[PDB]
Amino acid sequence: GNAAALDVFKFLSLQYQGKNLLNWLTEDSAEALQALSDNAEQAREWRQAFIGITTVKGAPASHSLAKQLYFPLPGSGYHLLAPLFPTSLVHHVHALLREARFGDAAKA
RNA sequence: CUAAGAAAUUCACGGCGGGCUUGAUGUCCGCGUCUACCUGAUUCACUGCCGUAUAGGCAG
Repeated sequence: GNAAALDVFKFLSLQYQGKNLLNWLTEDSAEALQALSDNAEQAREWRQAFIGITTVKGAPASHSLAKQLYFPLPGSGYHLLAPLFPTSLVHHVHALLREARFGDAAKA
């Protein structure tokens, strides 16, 4: 999304009492859902807003510049298979490779 | 029906100033290389004659 609104991301990914705010706002926790709003309706609308950030926004669409690859079905058929870039996998492999190539134990 | 489908990197350029690498040196003792074979298979498509002949025959 926007590169200037990422402050709410680090505010939402906080670990105040031991774990993330996401699981706190998914469940009906008494500790959460009241520290942010004095009114119940404000708490509800803020909760739906902060939880819908992990859901798909809009209709499912893959652009023309995106890749779509036919895969032949076993019996007389095809599926379209538009793949998305696994940024989580490349981040995890980047962390592993950075540890292997520039880590303290590795360079030792 | 292919991480599908598409694409101009490119213009210009002084690398050179100079220099002692030299001194010395024991390679070395010893040694059983044997045994047994058909080169030759049409392996000399050769020399001469009749005929203008490359066409085609003939002589030892």
